[PDB]
Amino acid sequence: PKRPTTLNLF
Amino acid sequence: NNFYSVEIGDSTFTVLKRYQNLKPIGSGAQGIVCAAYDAILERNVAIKKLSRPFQNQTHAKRAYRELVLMKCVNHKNIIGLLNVFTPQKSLEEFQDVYIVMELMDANLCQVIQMELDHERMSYLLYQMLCGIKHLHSAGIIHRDLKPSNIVVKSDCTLKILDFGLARTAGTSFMMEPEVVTRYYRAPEVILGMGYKENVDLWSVGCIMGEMVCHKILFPGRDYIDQWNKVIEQLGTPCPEFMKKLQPTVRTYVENRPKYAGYSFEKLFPDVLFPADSEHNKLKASQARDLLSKMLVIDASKRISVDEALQHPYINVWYDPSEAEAPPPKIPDKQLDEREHTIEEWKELIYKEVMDLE
Ligand SMILES: CCOc1nc(NC(=O)Cc2cc(OC)c(Br)cc2OC)cc(N)c1C#N
Repeated sequence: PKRPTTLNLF
Repeated sequence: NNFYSVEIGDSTFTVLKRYQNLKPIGSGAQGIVCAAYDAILERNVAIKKLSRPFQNQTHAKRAYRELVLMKCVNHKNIIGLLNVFTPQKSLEEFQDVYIVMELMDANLCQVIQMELDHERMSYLLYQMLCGIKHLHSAGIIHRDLKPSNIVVKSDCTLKILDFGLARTAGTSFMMEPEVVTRYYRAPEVILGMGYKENVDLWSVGCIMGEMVCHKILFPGRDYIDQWNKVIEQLGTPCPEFMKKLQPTVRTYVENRPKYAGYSFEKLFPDVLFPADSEHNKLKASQARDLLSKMLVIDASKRISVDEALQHPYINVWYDPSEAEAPPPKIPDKQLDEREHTIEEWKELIYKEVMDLE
């Protein structure tokens, strides 16, 4: 599955 | 001498030249904080000045605790130190202390206000969750988790924060705990009961519901209505519970009008949840069942950290190296049931900086 590594902080 | 005066808002900053270009990012519950550049290291770091620390037996105990705790806690989710210094030379000269620490991209109060997805939200919950588990793994409760105190990186990391209160359950209540944010104050706090490692989870509860609802769970217009608001949502507490609350409070809390309480199946519809459709363990009903076990009035029936991490929604990110992580060991000087003078917190606090650099 593996965790994500993003997060559009705008 | 080698520091410089940075005209910031009110009290002016006298930080090393290492730190340049200071802008304000916030003002915690101690001093203030800026997001400056630390050339010497190459990366933006947060400098926190506790202008005049030892004003009284309060801003001096929350400090010595903040100090030690800062240097003792190391974890992927629990923010780390970096540097601590005092612009003053002599033993007497001392009257201020600056703290340099890491610096993310934003604070949770930025995610709260955005439409996450599942794998993600569950990761932060896990993320934030673990850090908590860790901190507890030393008998240390934070008692203040709230967006204003949670930070997520663009790479989707995340860190706890402000160890200004986070103490250990050694003493009980106080009819002056008004310092810990209302909307995130737990029943055992509100009702002046007596906290344990759990309390922190409730915070985490009023969090998720915020990462889901977008509104704050239980508003409150005074510490006394807070209750009249939490219970209006989760129903009036089970009689046994009553027997727990102190004598007085019991009477009042008992007089309150009776409330049915709503099932979390309505408190958080299937709609307020990230597209429920992927990787089993996840699923909306799990994000909820999670809450279902955190948002709990009776403190003794609230899903503790472990079981949380050990929960269908969270669990999928487990990994002993960052959960069952080594316990952040404490020396043998910390005092939670002991106080001194200000000229003593000085010696102590001053002798608690110096060496550091
Ligand atoms: C508000 C609490 O203070 C603190 N806040 C942080 N916060 C961050 O690094 C995230 C962050 C980054 C920003 O872009 C540069 C801005 Br703009 C604000 C902001 O969030 C506030 C880190 C800390 N170590 C302390 C402390 N102490």
